[PDB]
Amino acid sequence: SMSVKKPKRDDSKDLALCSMILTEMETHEDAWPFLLPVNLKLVPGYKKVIKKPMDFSTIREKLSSGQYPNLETFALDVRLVFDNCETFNEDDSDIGRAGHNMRKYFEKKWTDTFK
Ligand SMILES: CC(=O)NCCc1ccccc1
Repeated sequence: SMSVKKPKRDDSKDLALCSMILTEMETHEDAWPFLLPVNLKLVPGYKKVIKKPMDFSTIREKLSSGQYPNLETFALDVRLVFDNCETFNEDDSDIGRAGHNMRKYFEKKWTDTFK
């Protein structure tokens, strides 16, 4: 409340640490379905079904241009990539498996880096 503040968690390194995590996901061998936006002209039903498309290159752009107010907004966009993947792809597909693998990879890096 007014003039009563919890101790301040140090967030000064967050931008650099998120960039590092993003780099590791970009270089994962299973990253290939997620490196660029899905082509909305060539993929049947993707535009109508997937309300908020997201991919690693778009995250990298937003991160580099100060469009994430904080580390949670960044994690939300990473998770959106894999939530979109699950919605549109069968679990028993190369891309479906890639999504599950990358989500697991991300959440471990997330925990170890910030929690
Ligand atoms: C990342 C992602 O979901 N890409 C599209 C999956 C896809 C499925 C079927 C045909 C073409 C494309």
